[PDB]
Amino acid sequence: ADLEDNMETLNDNLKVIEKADNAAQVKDALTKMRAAALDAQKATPPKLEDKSPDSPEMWDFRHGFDHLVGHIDDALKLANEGKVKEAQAAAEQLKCHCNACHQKYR
Ligand code: HEC
Ligand SMILES: [Ca+2]
Ligand SMILES: [Fe+3]
Repeated sequence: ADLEDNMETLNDNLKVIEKADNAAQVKDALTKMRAAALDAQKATPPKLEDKSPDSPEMWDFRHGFDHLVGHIDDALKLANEGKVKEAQAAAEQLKCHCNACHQKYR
């Protein structure tokens, strides 16, 4: 529901994907990461809570989720075709995009 909830949904299911035994389990966690990322996209981070919603930082925030969802969708294609290792490495690519948004706005 709130930005913290979604942030932990991303964090949790990253672990699920790391520990998964097949690609369908990976696809499961990713689908939950997809929904958590779009929810997060709608929130206003406390760091930016004093900024215009039309401000360059507010669009940067939202566009980081666009890029994160784009990674998830490309990991899903792999996951849906049974390549568990490829899809798990796909998800590991996400981490640098997590961290990059954190540096600015966490
Ligand atoms: C901005 C475009 C983000 C991206 C992409 C990701 N995260 Fe994030 N995260 C972001 C903010 C602005 C915050 C602070 C929220 C607040 O209420 O102060 C966070 C915080 C987290 C946390 C822990 C903090 C908490 O409230 O529990 C975690 C565990 C976390 N974020 C995880 C995470 C992961 C794994 C991501 C990549 C899949 C990721 N985040 C992306 C902003 C953004
Ligand atoms: Ca793509
Ligand atoms: Fe990228």
